[PDB]
Amino acid sequence: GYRKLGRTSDQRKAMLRDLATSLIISERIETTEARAKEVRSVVEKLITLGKKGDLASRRNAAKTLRNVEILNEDETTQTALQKLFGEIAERYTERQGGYTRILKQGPRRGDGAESVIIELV
Amino acid sequence: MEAKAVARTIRIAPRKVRLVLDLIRGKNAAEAIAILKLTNKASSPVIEKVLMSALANAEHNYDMNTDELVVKEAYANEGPTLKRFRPRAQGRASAINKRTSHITIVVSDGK
Amino acid sequence: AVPKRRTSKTRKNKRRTHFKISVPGMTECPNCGEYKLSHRVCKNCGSYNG
Amino acid sequence: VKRTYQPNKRKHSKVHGFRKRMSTKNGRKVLARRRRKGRKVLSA
RNA sequence: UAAGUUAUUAAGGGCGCACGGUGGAUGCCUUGGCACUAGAAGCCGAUGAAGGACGUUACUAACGACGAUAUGCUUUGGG
RNA sequence: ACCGAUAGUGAACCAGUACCGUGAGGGAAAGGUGAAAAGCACCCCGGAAGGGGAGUGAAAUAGAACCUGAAACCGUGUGCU
RNA sequence: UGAGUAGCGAAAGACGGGUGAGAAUCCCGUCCACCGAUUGACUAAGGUUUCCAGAGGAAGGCUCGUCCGCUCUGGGUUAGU
RNA sequence: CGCGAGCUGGGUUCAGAACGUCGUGAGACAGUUCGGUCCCUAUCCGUCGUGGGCGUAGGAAAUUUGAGAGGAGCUGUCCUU
RNA sequence: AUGAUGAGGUUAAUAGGUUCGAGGUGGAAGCAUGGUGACAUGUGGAGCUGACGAAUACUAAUCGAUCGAAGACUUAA
Repeated sequence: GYRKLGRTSDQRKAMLRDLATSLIISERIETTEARAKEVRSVVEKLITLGKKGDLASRRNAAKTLRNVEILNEDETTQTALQKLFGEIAERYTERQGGYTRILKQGPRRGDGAESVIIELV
Repeated sequence: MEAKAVARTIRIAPRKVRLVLDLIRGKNAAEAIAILKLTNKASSPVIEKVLMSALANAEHNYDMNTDELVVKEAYANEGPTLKRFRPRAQGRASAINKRTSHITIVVSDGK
Repeated sequence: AVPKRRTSKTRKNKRRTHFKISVPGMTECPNCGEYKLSHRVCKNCGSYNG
Repeated sequence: VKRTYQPNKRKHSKVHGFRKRMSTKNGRKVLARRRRKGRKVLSA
């Protein structure tokens, strides 16, 4: 991988799957600059798969994405995959890559570690 | 004249606070708020307090313009230390010094 | 190892020459007016405009 | 490691109590010599 | 132009001085002790001792006083 | 022609006490605002603590950490270098 | 002084939303991971009020803390077997 | 008899046990044999790498010369004459 | 190691994404077929693919700020 995140391989992969699911559930999250520099490249490729649409492209999405349900569909219950293949894909069906953007906030207290707001473009 | 504010017996070792104080010493006081507001260090908030108090002693109870104010003299002195213990191995014991500081800031108008 | 001889308080202050910390590298926000930290989002009021 | 003090109320009172000091000539000497010094706690 | 001479910088440090902080020496002081002198007196307890535990107050952790009559009761004197 | 708070009793102060030990036993440290609490109303900064004023006081650099306040040590500025 | 040096005591957290002067750490939630002849349930000794609620954040907590086995104020232990 | 704050602990000289032997004995060797905790976070000089300051009589970018200093330096065999 | 060194900061290919390849693996899922079943074959050198090459401003290198010279002295030309 590009940069080990101070974690181990299984632990880091779990970290990144969780961050990617949370990003496409909340559409913007505040994290650390390196975690964001990695979640960037993960969710880019997930939404590429979503834009493809085919069934194999769905089962490949379904391995690097967690199982949360979006209760707040106003009584509707989407899974994260249904979200990613309807809403996120249909939204970004025009642009050729570059689906997020990171914004530095400043030094978190307790670490001094920079905080970023990674969100969907 | 020359207004001053003091914070006596703050719970930070004084030579960690002197780091931050060596930045605002001599700056236009309109800058020093933002400088202390933007830096990583931890002694910055408890100095922002003292600075804003010494600047609120200029408008009130004297009559000065708080744009005309440079940080003439900032500094930090030692307070009373709290001597604690830390058990090392094999029955040994090592003393700890939870030190304090007195943060003094003096803002002026140059008149 | 142990120090063979205590450090004179001149040598202490010579060693502590470079222990200073640097400025934050800040700019004036063109919207907030107040100061921001370059390439960061204005804590005081609103957007980043970049 | 098992350390040397393993508390026990029954043993503590059986071997250092008041009634066990009041049973000897020397236990009585012990209590008198703690009263000469004026201790708060005589026995244990 | 060429050949020569010479500094100003002080990141810092040195000495002198001015001004501050910690710290509790010194100065003065006493509700405390030390060594004696003169005078008493030198035992208490089965009619429960010395010593304690537990309590007692309008609000009571503790100290002194007190004992279910308890932060005290009667009387004899002084004040 | 004794001590004067590291002295004098271990103990000037809730001391045979904190504390230490299974136990016998060992055992400290700790005084001082002012003549009088008059112990700082009210305003301002601050979440508070702490400050700056205004006050009390003869004195607040006498503000309960409260007589004087040394040295170590730590700082801020400058005259020569 | 050494020196802003060594150490911060085996290990998986993430994010959203709250609360708030201040949040990596406090509360909630979803996901993820760990134990599961035990990191679960009940008890003897021993500790002795640490148990609970509402407030607090000077000290303790190897950081932070709005939190706590900590500080304050109130409470809580029921037997013929 | 270079080098244990670079490494080892195999022998020799810690406590155990045994053989031969000397000693009445506790025990000892001319000896022999099985087993047997090797701690240290580098302050100064030194060394090896790397930055900052000022200087190099204006402020810069680039290319260089070389006073010096370091590196290398070994060797066989087969064919021809 | 950090600093430094280089490559860039939109008038821009510096990194990420995207579309192509390179190399690596070794024939993806679904479907149809044959087997009663484990399976096999075709669709099809397919599908996936971290670090390598190329193109593409989609995202982020925004806006700003600081430091930095005015050339001493003689003597000869």
